[PDB]
Amino acid sequence: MNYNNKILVSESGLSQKHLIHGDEELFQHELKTIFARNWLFLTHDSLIPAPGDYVTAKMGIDEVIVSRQNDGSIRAFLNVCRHRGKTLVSVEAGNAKGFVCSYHGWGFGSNGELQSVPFEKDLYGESLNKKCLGLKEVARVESFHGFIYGCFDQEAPPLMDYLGDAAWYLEPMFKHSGGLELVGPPGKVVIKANWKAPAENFVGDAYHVGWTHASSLRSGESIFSSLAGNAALPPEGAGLQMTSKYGSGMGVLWDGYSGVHSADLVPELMAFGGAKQERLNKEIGDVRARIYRSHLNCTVFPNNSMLTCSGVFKVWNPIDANTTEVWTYAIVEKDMPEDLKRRLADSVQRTFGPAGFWESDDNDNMETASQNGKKYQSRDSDLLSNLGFGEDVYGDAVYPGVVGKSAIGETSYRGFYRAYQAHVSSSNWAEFEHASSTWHTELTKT
Amino acid sequence: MNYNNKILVSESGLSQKHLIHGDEELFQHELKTIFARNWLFLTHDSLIPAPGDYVTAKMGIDEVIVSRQNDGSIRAFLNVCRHRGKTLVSVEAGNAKGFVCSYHGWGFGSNGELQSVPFEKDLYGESLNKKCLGLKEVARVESFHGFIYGCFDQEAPPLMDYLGDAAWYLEPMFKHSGGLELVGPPGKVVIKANWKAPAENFVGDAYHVGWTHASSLRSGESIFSSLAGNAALPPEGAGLQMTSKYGSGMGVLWDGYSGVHSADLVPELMAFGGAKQERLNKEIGDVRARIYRSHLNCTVFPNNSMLTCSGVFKVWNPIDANTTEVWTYAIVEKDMPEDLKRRLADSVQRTFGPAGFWESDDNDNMETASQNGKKYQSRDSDLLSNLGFGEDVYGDAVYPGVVGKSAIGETSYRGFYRAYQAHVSSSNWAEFEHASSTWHTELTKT
Amino acid sequence: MNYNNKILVSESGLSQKHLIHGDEELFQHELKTIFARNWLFLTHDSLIPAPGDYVTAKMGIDEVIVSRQNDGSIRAFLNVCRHRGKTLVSVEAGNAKGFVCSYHGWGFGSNGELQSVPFEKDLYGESLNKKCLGLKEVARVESFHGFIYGCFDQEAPPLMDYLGDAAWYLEPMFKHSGGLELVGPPGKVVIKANWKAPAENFVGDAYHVGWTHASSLRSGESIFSSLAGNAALPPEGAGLQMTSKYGSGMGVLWDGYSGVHSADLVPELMAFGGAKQERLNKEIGDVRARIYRSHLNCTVFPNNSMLTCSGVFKVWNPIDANTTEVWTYAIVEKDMPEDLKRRLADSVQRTFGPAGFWESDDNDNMETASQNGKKYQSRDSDLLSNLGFGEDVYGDAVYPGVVGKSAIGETSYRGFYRAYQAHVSSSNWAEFEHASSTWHTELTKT
Amino acid sequence: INIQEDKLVSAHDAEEILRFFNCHDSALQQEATTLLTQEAHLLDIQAYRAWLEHCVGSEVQYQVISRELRAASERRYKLNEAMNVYNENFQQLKVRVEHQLDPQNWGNSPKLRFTRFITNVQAAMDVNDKELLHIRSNVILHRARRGNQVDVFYAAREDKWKRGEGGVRKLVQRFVDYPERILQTHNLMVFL
Amino acid sequence: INIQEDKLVSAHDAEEILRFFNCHDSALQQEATTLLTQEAHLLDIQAYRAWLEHCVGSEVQYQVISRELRAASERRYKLNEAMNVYNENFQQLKVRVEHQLDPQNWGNSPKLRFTRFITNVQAAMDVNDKELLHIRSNVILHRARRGNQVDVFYAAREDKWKRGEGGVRKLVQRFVDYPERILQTHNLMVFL
Amino acid sequence: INIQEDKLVSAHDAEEILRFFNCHDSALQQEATTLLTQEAHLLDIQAYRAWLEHCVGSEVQYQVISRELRAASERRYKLNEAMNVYNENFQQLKVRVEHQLDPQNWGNSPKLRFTRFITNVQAAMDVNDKELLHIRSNVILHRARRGNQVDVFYAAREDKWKRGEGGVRKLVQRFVDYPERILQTHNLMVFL
Ligand SMILES: c1ccc2c(c1)CCC2
Ligand SMILES: c1ccc2c(c1)CCC2
Ligand SMILES: c1ccc2c(c1)CCC2
Ligand code: FES
Ligand code: FES
Ligand code: FES
Ligand SMILES: [Fe+3]
Ligand SMILES: [Fe+3]
Ligand SMILES: [Fe+3]
Repeated sequence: MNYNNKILVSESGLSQKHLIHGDEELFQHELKTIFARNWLFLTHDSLIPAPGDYVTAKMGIDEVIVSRQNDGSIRAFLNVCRHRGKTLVSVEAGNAKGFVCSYHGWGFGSNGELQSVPFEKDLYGESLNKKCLGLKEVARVESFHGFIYGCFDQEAPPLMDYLGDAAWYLEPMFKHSGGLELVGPPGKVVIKANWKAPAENFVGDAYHVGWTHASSLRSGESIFSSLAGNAALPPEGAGLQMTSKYGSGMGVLWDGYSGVHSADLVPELMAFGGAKQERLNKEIGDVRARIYRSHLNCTVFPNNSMLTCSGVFKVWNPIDANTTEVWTYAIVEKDMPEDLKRRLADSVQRTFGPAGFWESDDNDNMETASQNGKKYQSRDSDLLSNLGFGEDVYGDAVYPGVVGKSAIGETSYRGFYRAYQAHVSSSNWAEFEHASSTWHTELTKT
Repeated sequence: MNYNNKILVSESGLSQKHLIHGDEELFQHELKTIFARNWLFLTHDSLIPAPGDYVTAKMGIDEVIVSRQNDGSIRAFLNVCRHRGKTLVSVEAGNAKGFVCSYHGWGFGSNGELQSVPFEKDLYGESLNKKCLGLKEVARVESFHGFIYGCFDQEAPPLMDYLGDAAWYLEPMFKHSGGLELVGPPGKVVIKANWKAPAENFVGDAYHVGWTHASSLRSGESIFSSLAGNAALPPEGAGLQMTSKYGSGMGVLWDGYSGVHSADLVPELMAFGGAKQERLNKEIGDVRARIYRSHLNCTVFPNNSMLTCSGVFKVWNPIDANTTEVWTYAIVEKDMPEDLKRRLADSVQRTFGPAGFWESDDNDNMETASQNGKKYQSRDSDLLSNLGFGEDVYGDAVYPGVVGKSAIGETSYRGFYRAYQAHVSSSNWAEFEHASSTWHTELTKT
Repeated sequence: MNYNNKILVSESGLSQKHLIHGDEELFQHELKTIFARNWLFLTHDSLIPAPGDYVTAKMGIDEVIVSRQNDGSIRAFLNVCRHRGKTLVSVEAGNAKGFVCSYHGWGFGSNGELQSVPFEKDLYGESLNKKCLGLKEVARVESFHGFIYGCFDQEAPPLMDYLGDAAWYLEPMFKHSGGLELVGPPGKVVIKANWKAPAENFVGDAYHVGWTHASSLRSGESIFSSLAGNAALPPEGAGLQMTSKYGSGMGVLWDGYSGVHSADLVPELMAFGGAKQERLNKEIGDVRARIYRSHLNCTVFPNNSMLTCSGVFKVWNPIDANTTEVWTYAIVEKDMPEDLKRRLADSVQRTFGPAGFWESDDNDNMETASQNGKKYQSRDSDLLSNLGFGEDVYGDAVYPGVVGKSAIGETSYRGFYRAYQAHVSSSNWAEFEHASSTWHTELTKT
Repeated sequence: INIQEDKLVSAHDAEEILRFFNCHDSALQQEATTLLTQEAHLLDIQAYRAWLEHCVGSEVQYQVISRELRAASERRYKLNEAMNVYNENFQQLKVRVEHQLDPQNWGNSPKLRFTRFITNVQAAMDVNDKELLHIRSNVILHRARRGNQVDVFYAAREDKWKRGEGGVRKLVQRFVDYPERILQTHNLMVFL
Repeated sequence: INIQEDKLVSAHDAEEILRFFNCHDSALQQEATTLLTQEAHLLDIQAYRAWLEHCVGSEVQYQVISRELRAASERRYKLNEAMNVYNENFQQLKVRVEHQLDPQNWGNSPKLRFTRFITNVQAAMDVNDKELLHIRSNVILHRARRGNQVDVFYAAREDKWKRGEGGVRKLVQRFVDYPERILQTHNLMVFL
Repeated sequence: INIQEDKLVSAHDAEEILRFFNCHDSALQQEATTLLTQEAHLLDIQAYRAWLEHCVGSEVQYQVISRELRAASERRYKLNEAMNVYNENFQQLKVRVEHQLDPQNWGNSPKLRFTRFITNVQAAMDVNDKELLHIRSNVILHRARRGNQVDVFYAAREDKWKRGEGGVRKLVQRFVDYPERILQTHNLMVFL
């Protein structure tokens, strides 16, 4: 397939070829043009707070070691020995000054440097140039309020610029709340879906909630419960949708601070968020203080998603076109009482974890939609994302980005797939930028 | 591989490259040139007799919904939602006026039309053109005496023409018997064989029966039992073989009405078939009345096979080059007593179903022959189908098609593979026809 | 990938692209340029000593029948019927005058000839040319002191020439000891590693032993035990490494006759080898008699490895780029007392068999090093084999081949991969020879 | 159980539970365990004739069904709900046993390897027929052949056992509703 | 057990062994086997309401954890060692049961098929609370759905059971440390 | 069993059946079940030293074989029919236990997870040696490691147990004929 010419996503992001969820050659191409090019979630400060603390993480299909340095910074390295290529670290988290390979015993520092080689003097003499044998380092590692992302491409925009207009929406919860902590360890489950299926669902799919999650809404008693079985449409002005230049987007459901949490947490949460909102009015204004305590369903392009307020934090780790390893963490506000943090973390897993009853409602949807992308008669068929097209705006006086001023629509799908297509057809960041110079105009046509 | 030039089947169908049972690129090519082009078995009237009744079926690797319409006709549609591509129907059979998608709740009629979209007015307004969003319909659906076949290619010959000379042999049992019913549900088992291995076996392989099925013949006591362990060759004039332009073919074993059925059913069956034959003599003549009560091992090209009289009905559903999902139904004559239909259906499964002791004799044969097609030293090796070559006729005064007037030979393999090669090397039906204008001459050479 | 141009192994064998352990297209290419071209281990005289005795063996991904002929020779044939391609023999060993196919009953002789076809006269008449329908025969089958190898390529050098300089090192144990027997049946286990990972490890990896096998050395009490956890480097002159033109190579650990065998066998073995060495001094000289009772870790290119004295004999049978079927036999000296042969065979399996505690130490090393070869950021990375480079010699007065006069280094990796690259980039033996005319000069540079 | 409240429970399953929740006889569960363990041992070593002689009643119905997947809310479509993978009388079991033992059953060379794991044994005497013993048990059946073929079967078995010749308890009915609709085990050619 | 000598054994595991190696009551192991077999039967037929009513105590903690992979020699990193796949009180179990029974739970049509295999049952009364019964058992849980989806779960269960209403023994704690870190079963939406 | 009639049955298997079909002692099957459940518990928590001390006799032969695939009708080829995956005396088991416990056994970090399921327990005292207890049982052994590696082993175990120091019954012979010829579990580095 010629990725320079093939129209996988139609103009304005209105449709996508179904093959994108099933084609293995395209998956291999995404490794280069999506995963090796863009910012990918690694970890949080809260998981590696002290010097020597490390975790392992996936970046695309690659595995990296992410380590807190003595100077307080974080560096990340391929989890692959520079000698004969054995996997260096076999655990998920720990604290160490270095990593020793179990094959021939080469010792690498937390800073990636090759520090020791067994019997170096007797064997290599002075001929081994250890300075050139450090672990292969992730070029770019940056933080968004404690959330650590990595990028293999030195040419990428800074993480903040990459978040584009989405950053404005995230800041009240990520920054002005006093900060978030990520509660680990994550749940980990393999699903038979393409990574894009859950990514698109979290980025912009409010339409599915009442029907897909009818049973979870009805039996859980959460605040979004009126939606169960499409019994009731949210009122006008119930929310909005947004998207951005580099593909990140989200839905906003006004005031939904208790999120998917069952009735047992609703009063406590609605009290807590409301109280903090009252303080924030004076600091960041009424609109942004309201956004803080509003439910955001967001994907940070390409494969990191979240539900703020619900506190669900996801990584959709790609394995092949119909296989994804789902990592699920809980996010909590640092200044919440510890007992509430604990119950919130359990509730995140209860609803969206490995045995999350909400997340289970989504399985067949994402798995079959992905697997149908391999079927002969569907490969060239068009997945539709036209809901709300022709009613999006850009440059609004209050809400930035390409915005649909309605709670339910496909605005964020269009921006996600516009960026996806721009990357797949480009060889580098400069080409992506050239392909994106009229990004908002394309999205707001008609 | 260049399918326009590559000789996968030699002249006159005398040999085939072993790779055809193992090559995944060829399997993908068959999806286009075999399965998307030809007639494939869907269901029987008896399984969806009433308005609203539906089943799911495979057509190649695609899944379709096959539904009885209010006007009494049958239409078939891809089992894929027109919105974001989720699988619409998750069951195998039922009765409904429509199908609702579990993702965003789009509702489709039994006629494939998009009938309802949740909150359409509030969300889409008047912009959603539901008329253009009907399920992707199978272009051609036709019946052969209650047996329903589908074809994705609008250019295909009518089903009756496609059956060609094979139809004449099928008619006494399918039509003149008063009609057949298909007894469901089918058994379903995955085997590690190429779909062509069982297809070729049922189309023309009488040679294997005495040796492959030695144990089943010896312990079951069926009427073909004299063959066990090649202890006895069938006499001259014990039967014949035939093949046809579009690849369908069969063997005919004269008088074998009780088929593979164990001794417990032999007297009852031989009485029933003989009695009906005596009535049919007067209606269709002695030869065709005899054919009615003769055992036909048939493949309807490409992947539907049957043993008449035994009542075995098979679909070899392709999964990949070494994986096939075997569907097994029972066929019975409508005017048989109900208790006999029930015992016949059980006996079909007993012999050829998921725990069919006859069918088990075939497993290693079909699996290893298929898997060897992947092995390096065998890919370019020649599978032989020359038995009886130079003794076939065409245009016989009594028996139509290309016919070998002997019970055991490879006539039907040659016609099957001649049609297969003509399709694989052609881009459309017109090209197949051009490649087939001397089909019988090629088969009767020497 | 263009195998004529692609530098998979750098000059002098100093590095290899990590993709070689993971790339499936290259694996397919190796089937042609490595496995169909080179000598592969089949069996030993001791396993098929009598006329009619046979075993099955893999050659690459192909399966062959290896049979003792009436005239005392051995012939090998593809385990594939010449009719419709079914696997002929389903067992691993036995005694028979022929093999009958379970599909249509064709009977082949132990000499591969098509001897019988059921009902040939009635069915084929005189038209079946059985003389042209013999099993596909392995072109070349030769013996090295009872060890039987096969080669599909008639153009290959004789087995003795192919062993090149490695033969000189093997002869004291294989020939001058009075001869070896292979004790079957082998253990058989699938590992998720590329075949080259264990092949390279056995050909030249002494460096890994102290660290990888620290636990096995510490708990077993073998004579190499001082190495545990890199507590002690072997002294100077503890051994050497060698490699050869056609890729075979080995390490030599002086005097290590009890090998990996736990303390319970050490005194008996050290006594036995020492006694035979004293007799051999007079026949083959002190150096070669010493080599007899020295531990050789050897790979016979491409995928046959062994530890002499330890008595471990391995075949790394390729399945795909990350899958290998490991066959493990025991080798014993014919003139050892039978009770000692039995205990030695058990000890080989105890240490290196399916539950071999030594072999288990290697699993993660070989599996992860192989699997990392598929990961995007590692495919183009360089596996290092530069240890000892610039200190190898050729044409030494005492020790032949390209030799590193030290126990631990990567000399044998370099020769293994030099030959590998020469084959992968060549279309036939003549091209390999042209690519190898300065083989030792390339290896001894700098 | 009230199947109006417990929406997912079939009438048949509710009936069967009732049988065991009532009178519990520890000694009967003991006998049942012995009976099934010995049966599984005979089957595992492929002593099929011994199995028929010692474990199988002359009036046996040996039945394994495969049920078509239907909508949970389906109430109109009423055609055959299941097919019989097995539905054997004693003579039909004997045919299958002869097929297994025939020296021209090519698939049985090299010899197959069976390992059965029987668990969750429950036993209760029938209400009407004080000579009819109901036994429920679950089986994992492992079949290995030809180097690398491995098939694992999982099922619940509803049995009736009754004393036959010699006073030996023998199987007079086995019913299995096989839980996987599409078999991924090449076939179901095993005695569950 | 001495965990200074038996280096691989956790303090918790050593504590639990001690509980059963001591007083052995064959009758208690009998009762425990019956209790778990009946529980598994109710679950297998999806009688989730009956399971709650008959098997689950009002004070239940139903917990399944997934433990992060750490170095065997790790002694400094002290952040949360595990997450809760399940950590449910009675009301939370009831929510999950209602979710299962809801006619708009689309994933439950066509009906799922469950088969559970309970083995290795051990039982001992608590030292302090003579009314608290410790039961240990292992489960293989087979879930089949939608033609060709098959998921098999494996786990050890540390239970506490106590007599509740009517004198019926009910589950008051279940603890499972799930042995696979990354689930290959699509989800863990089964009651272990 | 008559192996002339039951063609598929080996002489060895027929001998072993005879042992259990005769005298049946329910109490002995009880003791055997306890013995194997406790052994499996010690193994599952990786208390390998405790296993050796409490479960393994000084005179033990611990043997697991892999039998070469031969023709069912083979009668001439008479070379070694099997190899020993295990054939260990007490000292050799101790070596393997030390290898497991060594802090430089890199493959044991992060810690492995074992779950064993023991079923089909049969027990009978030996005829000649009234102190020798024959126990037969089947095992499913689940080993999980490193996030997504999962290996499941299946086997029948022919044991002899005898009272040792303190009057504690200990394993003096285990024999397993492993049913899969080519292992698909990376290795057989587990104590079956
Ligand atoms: C609102 C509430 C929940 C969810 C979304 C939106 C998208 C995914 C899950
Ligand atoms: C006669 C009888 C049985 C069968 C055939 C012919 C072909 C397949 C099975
Ligand atoms: C010395 C001793 C053991 C081994 C080697 C060298 C290479 C592999 C195993
Ligand atoms: S592979 Fe890591 S030290 Fe050799
Ligand atoms: S995918 Fe079917 S309604 Fe959206
Ligand atoms: S395939 Fe071997 S005789 Fe036909
Ligand atoms: Fe959802
Ligand atoms: Fe057949
Ligand atoms: Fe090693």
